[PDB]
Amino acid sequence: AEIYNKDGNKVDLYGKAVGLHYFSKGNGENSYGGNGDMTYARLGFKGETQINSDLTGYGQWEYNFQGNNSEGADAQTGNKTRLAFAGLKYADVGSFDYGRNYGVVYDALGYTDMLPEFGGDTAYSDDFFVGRVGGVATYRNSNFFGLVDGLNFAVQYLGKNERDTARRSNGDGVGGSISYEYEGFGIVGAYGAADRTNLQEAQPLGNGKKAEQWATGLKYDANNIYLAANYGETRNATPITNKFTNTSGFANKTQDVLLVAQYQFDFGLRPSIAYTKSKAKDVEGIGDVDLVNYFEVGATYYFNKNMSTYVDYIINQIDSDNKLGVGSDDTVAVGIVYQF
Amino acid sequence: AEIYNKDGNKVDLYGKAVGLHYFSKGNGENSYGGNGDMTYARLGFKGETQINSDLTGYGQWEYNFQGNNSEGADAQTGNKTRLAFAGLKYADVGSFDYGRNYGVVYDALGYTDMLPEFGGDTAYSDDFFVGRVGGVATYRNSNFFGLVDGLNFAVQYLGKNERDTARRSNGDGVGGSISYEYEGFGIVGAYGAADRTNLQEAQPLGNGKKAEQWATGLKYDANNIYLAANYGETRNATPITNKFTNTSGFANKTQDVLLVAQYQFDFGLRPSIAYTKSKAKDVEGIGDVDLVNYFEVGATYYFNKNMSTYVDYIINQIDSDNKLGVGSDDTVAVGIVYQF
Amino acid sequence: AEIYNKDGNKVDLYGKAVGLHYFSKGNGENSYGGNGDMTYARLGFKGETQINSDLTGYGQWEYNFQGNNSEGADAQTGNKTRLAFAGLKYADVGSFDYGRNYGVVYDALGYTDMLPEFGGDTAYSDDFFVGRVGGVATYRNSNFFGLVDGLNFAVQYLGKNERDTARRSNGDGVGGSISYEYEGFGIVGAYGAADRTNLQEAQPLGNGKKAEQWATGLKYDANNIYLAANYGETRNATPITNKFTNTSGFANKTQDVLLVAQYQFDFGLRPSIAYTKSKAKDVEGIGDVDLVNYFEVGATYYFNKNMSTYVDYIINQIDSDNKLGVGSDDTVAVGIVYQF
Repeated sequence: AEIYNKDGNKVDLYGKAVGLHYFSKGNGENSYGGNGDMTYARLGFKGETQINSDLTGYGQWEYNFQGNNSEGADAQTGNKTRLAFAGLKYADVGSFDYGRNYGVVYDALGYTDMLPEFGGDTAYSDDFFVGRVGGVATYRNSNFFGLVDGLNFAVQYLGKNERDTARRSNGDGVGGSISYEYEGFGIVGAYGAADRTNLQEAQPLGNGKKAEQWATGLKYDANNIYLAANYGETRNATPITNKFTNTSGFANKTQDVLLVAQYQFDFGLRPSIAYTKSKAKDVEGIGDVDLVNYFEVGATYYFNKNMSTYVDYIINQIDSDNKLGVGSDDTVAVGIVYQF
Repeated sequence: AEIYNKDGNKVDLYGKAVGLHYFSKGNGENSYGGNGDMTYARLGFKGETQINSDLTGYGQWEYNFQGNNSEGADAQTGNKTRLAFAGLKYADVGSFDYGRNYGVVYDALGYTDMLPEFGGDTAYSDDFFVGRVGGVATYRNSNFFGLVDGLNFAVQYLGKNERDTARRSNGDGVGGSISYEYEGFGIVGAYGAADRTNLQEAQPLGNGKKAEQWATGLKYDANNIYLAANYGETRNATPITNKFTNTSGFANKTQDVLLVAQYQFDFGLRPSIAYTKSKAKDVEGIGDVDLVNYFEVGATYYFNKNMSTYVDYIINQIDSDNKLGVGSDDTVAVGIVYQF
Repeated sequence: AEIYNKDGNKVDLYGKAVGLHYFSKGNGENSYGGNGDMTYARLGFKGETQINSDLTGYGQWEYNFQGNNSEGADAQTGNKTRLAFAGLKYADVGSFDYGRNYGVVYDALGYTDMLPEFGGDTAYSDDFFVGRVGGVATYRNSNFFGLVDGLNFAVQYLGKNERDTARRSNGDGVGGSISYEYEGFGIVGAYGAADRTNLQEAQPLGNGKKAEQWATGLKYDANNIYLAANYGETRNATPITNKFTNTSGFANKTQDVLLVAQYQFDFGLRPSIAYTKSKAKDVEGIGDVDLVNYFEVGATYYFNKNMSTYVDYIINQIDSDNKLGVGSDDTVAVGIVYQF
């Protein structure tokens, strides 16, 4: 909600309280999304100041407060800053920002990250260019310097992040995306490569000294209809764990597919149908193994722009004999959202 | 403070900075409330949107930031989300919400949870239905579908919460309350029973496979006067610890009494007089033991709706030979509150 | 930004998103400020209510959210509440507040704590009276009860804080400051002494049962010019660590000097030139050792009151043979700030 706007500076303080519950059989240990209370809230701010007619400065911060912990020792479990960056946009020259933000490959994966509760399985956090990462400098251009309507691109520099964990670490890298949007249609191409850290290389699964990720996307977004598809691959970038051996590392290779079809009725109901499959190739020891594989059926009902509720149902196609231990059970999520 | 209100959506961003200090002799280890700096702040939001004339959606989140930690490793000690839920209210049919919220038995204990700094001793957190808990779905009805002014009720479904700790855990359960309010008077009855988790049962103190809590309350609230009384009992629900043995578990049984009398002068001064006593019965090993037992004398002075200060004084009646190790010393709390 | 103001109560919700990066050679282990992403954000509130013409109540809370952690286990690293206090100001009688706030000696050190990114090296946190500490009651008087324009003073009572760490602990103490400001000029004197805790005394470095800190400051602040200088000393108060032995404690004695000269051009550019040197004396084992020693050259460019960027460059004068292991490499900080 825009709580402030004076002297060319406008601040939008936003947030949401999400009452959420997952239903899966057993201890949800073998299910797709788990089981139980998953309630949470978000708080963030987006600021934008007009320094003059061509120049705009802006900043954004977003935080995640879990609502399913006790007030005891586990109280902070899952809390984290999702985004934190500042930047400038100049006339038709482009924008530049730095901080914790979305990797450029997400410029593609965003196409199908539209499910009510699940979806966007390949857009992992602190995983190079596919989701939110820290220390990325991003330049973005719209309408090719204003010369070509609908043609945009971006280049992104990722700085080394040597964390205590191989999963949350990364070396230096560069990535970019090019997308084009013409009347309801949009097509995107995104790619990034980076160095892997010592610790990443010391891992049992995955082999290489460079991580890569690329994805392409296609969409039709107009007339209440939303159809989107993504296809991408990765080398030594996707994190995996052998639940049996309790081993961990990255998938030498993956081929990922995501499709989504939804429709927005005028009365508020937005049904969703999706399909996702991510398969790893050459996993040291297992060979080829599916990591994600399911159908989704779900629906969101918007009471208005501040209130909604939904049910997301995952029909897991993973099979009980999956070599890595990936769960095969279904999961149903029900949620009630208030937001501003 | 209502910082936003447009298009049927109003957001109230609220909070407070509480400069607080406890005075108890010794290292406050044997006193009622401890000793030293207890400064803290709160931040939360309450949103409410009119979806149409009969339907209202709403949400709320509240957080606790301790102000008495260092900027070092202990910086997060005591921080936590207190409430996080979303819901809908429909005409005279009732309201329904889900998330981290207050158990239904608190519909009763709330009567006497009015002391300046202390009080409300039996309304523990993550303790079934008496205080704030996670994963509770609550239905509330006001004025019996609009047919009976002053007659309200509520039913609440608590979902299993298997935490790493027996104290912060719970199995499934149901609870409800019925209350009636007629011209300054109010009477309430509340009750809930739930399953105890494996871990709760593996504890040294307390024996059973079901937890129960009920409380009744009576109050006279009008003419600057506030008198209230609560009486309730519990089975295997109240957490206790033998400081000697360093043993822990739940009280097989407890009988709790709370009384409160206060008066609000027109100039801002609100004196308080209270009495609290919670005694455990059949504690495995000790027999009957008091857990809480004191008189309170205190006062709050309101400068206005945003500023106040108070002194709360606990005259501990617990005795030095208390079998569980419960402290017997007095405690005086002084505080200065700014809030919005 | 003042988001609320009605009925004599005004709330200012403020914050900033700082995209920040440090450049130092090596693993920045031997450099002055480290190396890598240092992005962060701040959120806080300052409230003030007019209780009547002479009386004002107020409160403030400020938090620090690190933007350079992963969304993993390290997500909370560096997060903390910086300030949390409430108070009252009465006519010309003075103000009084309690909570986590700045020690009185900072009334002096504040003079030179003006560098774009670094500086203020001696104003440590949870270090008695020099920076932010918890549990301090502060009385401040302006214009000597309104009888002497420009003459102010303050006295501060620090309550014992026995933390798990010798570095973040303190015993009781008192401190005060007196300052005078006449037309661009300002002079200050500040001093405080406190008890050291058992744990502080059990430390390998430093010897005494009382901690002291005093600093004097002088400044010329007017005509776009800002020149300031501080000189102060301390006994058993400054924390130090022998990187070789991995020993820790406090410096028996230190003599600290800080100078700063800056100029604010009308177009937005504010160049900075500074010099800092803190040397410890009688360190048990080493003798005399520099703790801080460098020149700073830097500049901030203000696009407007909400947006700025800067480069701060530290020309470290510490030498590679420094007995404590203090780093000798240079550090360059670049940052982009959005704030409201």
